[PDB]
Amino acid sequence: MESLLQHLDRFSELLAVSSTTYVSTWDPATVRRALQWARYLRHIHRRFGRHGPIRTALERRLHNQWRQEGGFGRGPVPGLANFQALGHCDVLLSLRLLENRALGDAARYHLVQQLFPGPGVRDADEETLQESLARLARRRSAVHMLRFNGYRENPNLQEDSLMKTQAELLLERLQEVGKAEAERPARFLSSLWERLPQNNFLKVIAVALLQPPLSGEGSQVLVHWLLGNSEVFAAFCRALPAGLLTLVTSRHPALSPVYLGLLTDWGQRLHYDLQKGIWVGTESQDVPWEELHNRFQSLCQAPPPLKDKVLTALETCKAQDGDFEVPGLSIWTDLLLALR
Amino acid sequence: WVQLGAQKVAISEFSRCLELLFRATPEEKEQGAAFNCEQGCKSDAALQQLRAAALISRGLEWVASGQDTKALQDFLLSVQMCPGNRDTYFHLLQTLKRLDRRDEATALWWRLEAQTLWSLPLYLESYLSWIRPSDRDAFLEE
Ligand SMILES: [Zn+2]
Repeated sequence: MESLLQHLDRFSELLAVSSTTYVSTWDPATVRRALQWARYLRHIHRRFGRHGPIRTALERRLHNQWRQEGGFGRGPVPGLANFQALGHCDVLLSLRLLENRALGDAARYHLVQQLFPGPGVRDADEETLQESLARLARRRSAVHMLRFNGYRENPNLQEDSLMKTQAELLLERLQEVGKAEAERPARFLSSLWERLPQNNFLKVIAVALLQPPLSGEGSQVLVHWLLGNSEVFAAFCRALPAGLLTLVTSRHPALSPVYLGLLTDWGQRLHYDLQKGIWVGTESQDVPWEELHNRFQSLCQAPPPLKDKVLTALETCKAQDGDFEVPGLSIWTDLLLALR
Repeated sequence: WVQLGAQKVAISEFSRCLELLFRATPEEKEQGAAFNCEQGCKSDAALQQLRAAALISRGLEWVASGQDTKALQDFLLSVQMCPGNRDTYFHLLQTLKRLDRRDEATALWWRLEAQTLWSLPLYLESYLSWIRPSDRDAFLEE
């Protein structure tokens, strides 16, 4: 147990500096030492990697490593991301050394000779490194070919295939932080939100909110994070399509009332003009009639637990603004009419 | 309904009239289906004066109920429609003088003095003469 700490941290440091362009002093000696250590780790993951205090101890060490670094400023180094990546740490290191242009020639040669001896060692008991790298190239080409010859961007994002992989990555990253319990998920989500492209992130969130559990703590954390942060939810309900938010809300009743408040507020900031028979907003970024009609139509074409809720939230806002029965006076009258 | 004192159904009925005047054309003499009305119910002067009439008739009901912004919108539209009626302007300038007098008031004086009946039907003439207030030019000289 303690024997493995100085091994693992040392390997993580060597790996992290591997990707860095200081590689001048490296030699066949360094690379051999690297790969023998990596063999030891790959063996460990195999031997006693499941169901013990050792697995959880290593996870603790890894996640503490990944949070003391965090991934801000001095280096956004991946590192081996999780306990499963121990089983292929040696491949990562190798890939990084092939990317380091600053690698010396004799080092590179010894390296490539140790990855690719040839078919002289076609018979091997352990799935060796050359097979692993060939099998990696295969998968990569397979992924490219499906994307450009078969794949189609599904409209029902939940059922698409890129988004559903991102989602499950995010969900794994929430579960790991929950078990870690060092810093709260809200912090992780906030940091994510600043770094990377927001509209993409939001699409992803929508779909992650719907994936069934893989042990619903994942979704349960995100609902709380979102209800805490209004601005994102302002851009959330603004960016996605209708049916997705409809399925979201039927799934999570905690999201229903606020979302209706958001829609109700966009209704109340329209004005009718008599010359063109259309509700319009004054400002340009105020949702147009068509989008607001869309969302309400999606919400009303839903399971009954939500249909009565949205319908009642609309009638109460109609009666609130004078109980007219004729168009040109109340956005809420025009909605209730454009439903029958 | 106004004269019987029912704000709600009044604004309702005015609105329904306003809808029919803009989301339909009366001069569709494309298909001669009958003894259509040749003259009284075709005149564009009748259409524009009636538009303005119903906008005013509505705007005053927002005022009576205390919804002066909606009233303002209706009077503005009426001004856009018939700028040579001056019944419009009395009501518009009365509202701006109540809320935000100076610049817009003088701006519409200038519009009037830029501006300065032909063959209407009789029911419309009598409706306009009826709703209009006696103290118009006095206020229009203020
Ligand atoms: Zn006629």
